[PDB]
Amino acid sequence: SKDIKQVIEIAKKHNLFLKEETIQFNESGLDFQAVFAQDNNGIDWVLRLPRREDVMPRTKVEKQALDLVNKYAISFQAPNWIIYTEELIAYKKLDGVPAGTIDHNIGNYIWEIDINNVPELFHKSLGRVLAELHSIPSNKAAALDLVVHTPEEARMSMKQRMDAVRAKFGVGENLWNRWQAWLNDDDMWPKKTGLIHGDVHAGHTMIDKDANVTGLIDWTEAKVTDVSHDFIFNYRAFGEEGLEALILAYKEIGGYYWPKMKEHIIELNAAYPVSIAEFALVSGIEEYEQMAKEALEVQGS
Ligand SMILES: [Ca+2]
Ligand SMILES: [Ca+2]
Ligand SMILES: [Ca+2]
Repeated sequence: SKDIKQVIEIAKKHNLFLKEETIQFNESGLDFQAVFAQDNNGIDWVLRLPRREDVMPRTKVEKQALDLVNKYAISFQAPNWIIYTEELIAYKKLDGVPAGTIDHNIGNYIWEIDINNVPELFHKSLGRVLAELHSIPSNKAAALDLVVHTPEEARMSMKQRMDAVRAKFGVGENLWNRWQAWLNDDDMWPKKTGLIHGDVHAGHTMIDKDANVTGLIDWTEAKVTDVSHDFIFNYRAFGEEGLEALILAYKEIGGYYWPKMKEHIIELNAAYPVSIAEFALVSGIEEYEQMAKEALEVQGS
């Protein structure tokens, strides 16, 4: 209605000319509302209409990350914010579809990944993608505002996050002991860091009809750190088998490998309660405070 033209008008002041009749809306989170549309050449676009000021400084890092990945990576797509203003952020839609279920819709047509029948190409192509991504020059990231860890900084970071969560909620004795055993085991910790995506899940992985990964979306957590974060999805969704398949493909295409790689990722998975507790602190939401204490194995009732 009055919204549609408003979009058409905002587009014109940024040199983007749309077909009024193709527009679809999507999630309007705390920060922006999303719009789908075609331009007059038939190309599909994603438009973000901000609904809060500070949209520039909030997105600066993600825009730097997206520009870096676009410059260096050629075996997968990432959003390329070729309109980047206070009024409008817009990019050409990536190829393919997000893996997994397509929620928030009528009908129940597209379902979650079937772990009994994962195509081998899925793990192989994700290993290709992560190996290329993690090889992007960290020196170039360091010239930007991204967080850049050495391997010792990544280890210290985990140590510090664990201490901060313990100070707020406490942590069960056996779990704390397991976390500290991991932190103190030199053989577990990688001796290299690389640029990660930082938010790898099924819904952030774009796939083609053969389940080849063609792109990744949602890059707000990108940083140079322990690459192990980007293997967690495979372990949680596909078990040890899917984790091992991804490690093998990554290792074979030339990604950094170390002998305790798989065991380290599983210990990092066992530190998931740190992240639940961090969200409970940041959000203040009672449900996640409850979830954080059970996951931290604090004796409850
Ligand atoms: Ca490209
Ligand atoms: Ca810097
Ligand atoms: Ca109870």
